[PDB]
Amino acid sequence: EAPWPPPEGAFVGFVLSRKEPMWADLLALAAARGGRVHRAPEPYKALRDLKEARGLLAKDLSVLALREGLGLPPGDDPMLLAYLLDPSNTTPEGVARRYGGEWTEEAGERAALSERLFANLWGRLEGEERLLWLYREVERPLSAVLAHVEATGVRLDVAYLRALSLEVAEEIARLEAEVFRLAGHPFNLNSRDQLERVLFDELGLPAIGKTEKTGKRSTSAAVLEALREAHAIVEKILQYRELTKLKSTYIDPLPELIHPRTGRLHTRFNQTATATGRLSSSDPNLQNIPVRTPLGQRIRRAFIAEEGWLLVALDYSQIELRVLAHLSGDENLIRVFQEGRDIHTETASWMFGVPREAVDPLMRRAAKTINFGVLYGMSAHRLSQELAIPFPKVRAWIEKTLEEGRRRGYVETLFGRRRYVPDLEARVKSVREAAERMAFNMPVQGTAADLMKLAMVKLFPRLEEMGARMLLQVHDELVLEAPKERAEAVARLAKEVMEGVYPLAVPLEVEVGIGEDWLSAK
DNA sequence: GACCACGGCGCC
DNA sequence: GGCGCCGTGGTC
Ligand SMILES: Nc1nc(O)c([C@H]2C[C@H](O)[C@@H](COP(=O)(O)OP(=O)(O)OP(=O)(O)O)O2)cc1N(O)O
Ligand SMILES: [Mg+2]
Ligand SMILES: [Mg+2]
Repeated sequence: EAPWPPPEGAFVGFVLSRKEPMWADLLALAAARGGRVHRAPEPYKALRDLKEARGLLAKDLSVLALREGLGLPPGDDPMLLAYLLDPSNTTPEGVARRYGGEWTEEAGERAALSERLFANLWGRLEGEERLLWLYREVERPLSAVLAHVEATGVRLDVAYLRALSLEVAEEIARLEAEVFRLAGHPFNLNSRDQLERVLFDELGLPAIGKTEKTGKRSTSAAVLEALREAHAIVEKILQYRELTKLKSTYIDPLPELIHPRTGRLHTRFNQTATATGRLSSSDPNLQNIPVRTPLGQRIRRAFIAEEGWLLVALDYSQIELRVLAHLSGDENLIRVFQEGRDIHTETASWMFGVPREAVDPLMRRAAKTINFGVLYGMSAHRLSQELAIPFPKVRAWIEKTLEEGRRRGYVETLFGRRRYVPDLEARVKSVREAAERMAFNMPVQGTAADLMKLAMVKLFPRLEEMGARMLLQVHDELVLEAPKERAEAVARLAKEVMEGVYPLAVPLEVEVGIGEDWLSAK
């Protein structure tokens, strides 16, 4: 136990008042390096002395430092080491629980824990050349990028959504008071259980499905879809569900999350939260903003650009199909993208009996579910009742992947990111085949996730040069903010960085759009 | 108050 | 296939 400050290169531990770094109060700050722990008398002032956030959850402390106008980049983070060893290492509780430590709530102990866990995990990673490359060239630099992204935030049209809330509210009351009419009485329409009784016991409607854990009669949209004119109350419920979902999740909560000092909405990009290597967004999740329905697009317009700036949206086209062509090597699927063909449009045109010309974007979005559904083990049964109906060596790669997965316990992406799928030899078929679907999907979704992470690493410092910002990542999409006078060049540059991030056997192409709001930018 | 399981559902 | 957040119903 030594006096503050710590020497250069120590591991940091910190305690927040809450999980969100942009809203957190730094309750404590400590450091550790070689037999001693440096606890800070005043955590906020002690931030100015660190050159780097090195330790567990490094990005979170860096985001809080950017909130205070401090350039404190995140460095080594044992969480990132463990996540690359096994993507089920998602929390500091589990990592310490598994590699020799205990995740307490004292800054000093967290600094010493970060020191012990780094030495241990870094030891496990010796000889893992491809995972060390993913750590040095992707994940660790990415944590720095995501640090500035989270601290930047996005502009939100608050007064607009407040006005939209009143309009959506009264349209809800209409659908409700109606549902109560056909029901003959009032009840909590939000109550999943009360609805079941009204539908299947009082109205005697046929129960088409059962819930997973409690065996109750389901009221999901898919079930009600088959009842939407066996009775009229069903159609109103679906429209009621859609409205309350968007109002309670987006319209009302988001306006209340504008940050005092920045005046913008801030999310968190979790780097060790998925089994495939994707990022996740939380508090709030900005990777699930509505876009499907008209009302959803109304909400999407609330995401606007700063005055004098324009949003730039970039999105890889048919990304996982292009990745699939490279992973399998299918000459056909490879040649498909060499002719500039679009599978989502070709599938969407059989679905709706419409030529490729008049294929709207709502029926091609439906083709993605079909194409990617069919691709990853979709049963012939479920395909029937949603689109309303009664590539040779892809399979070769699937089996090669599953066989190798069974032999070594893990599948891997193009760059070597691993996911462990132990149930590939389970004796219960359903458990085995579910694991199989998880298994051969990971290399396709993870490679696409790798390319995107790697693109962000290469693009971000270029954006700093041009005075542009990186606002959001949506799996295979980037939302940037650039000054109006530079938006066009920024769009052309980012388009170029993303398409040539890591050449594949098929060209990567990116659709790009510019607009004052998120909807006009796509 | 907190946390939880569940059904349900928004997006990729 | 991969996520996170919703209200409800529930416990502590
Ligand atoms: N149901 C889905 N299932 C998936 O697995 C994806 C994965 C695979 C896909 O390539 C990737 C990015 O999604 P998207 O950008 O929306 O789809 P794509 O990149 O292939 O086609 P794009 O219109 O941009 O040319 O997420 C998406 C959907 N959407 O329903 O969406
Ligand atoms: Mg795409
Ligand atoms: Mg996309």
